[PDB]
Amino acid sequence: GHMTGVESFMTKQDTTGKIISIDTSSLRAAGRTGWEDLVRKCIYAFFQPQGREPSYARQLFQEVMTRGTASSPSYRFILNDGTMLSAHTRCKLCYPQSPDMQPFIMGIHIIDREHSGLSPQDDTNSGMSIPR
Amino acid sequence: GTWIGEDIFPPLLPPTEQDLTKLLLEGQGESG
Repeated sequence: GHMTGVESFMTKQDTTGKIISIDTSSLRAAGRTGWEDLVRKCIYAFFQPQGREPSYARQLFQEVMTRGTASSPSYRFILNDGTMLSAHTRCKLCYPQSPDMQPFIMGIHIIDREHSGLSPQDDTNSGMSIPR
Repeated sequence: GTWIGEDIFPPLLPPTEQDLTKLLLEGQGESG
């Protein structure tokens, strides 16, 4: 919790409830590869149907559309590396005032790692041809 | 009036997998 972190991303949906784009600039600051894998996995679960009930995304949609703001619970998922991590999502309705465009839904996804899993492995590159 | 009110579709259908990889790459133009 708190305002301490960085591993996260946001989504942009048009007036059609469709995804127009995604903002993962934050993940880029994490310096940890696989962001795409974590982003897809988290999004897959968020939009995943809860058994006989509708997906979480739907619940937050009607809530953010009727209230203007919604947030889903913390879900857990396994990455390609078998890593088990949980994350949450929140929908926020936004309507353009200056520009003559339509309102869009901003979906923020926060990553939450149960156990500590960020060892000093900042050493993926080094060479390339013939450095100094 | 309000769009999202019913413009976001009550069904809410997620993507497939080609839309996420495309929006995740970003670039607008595609060098090449």
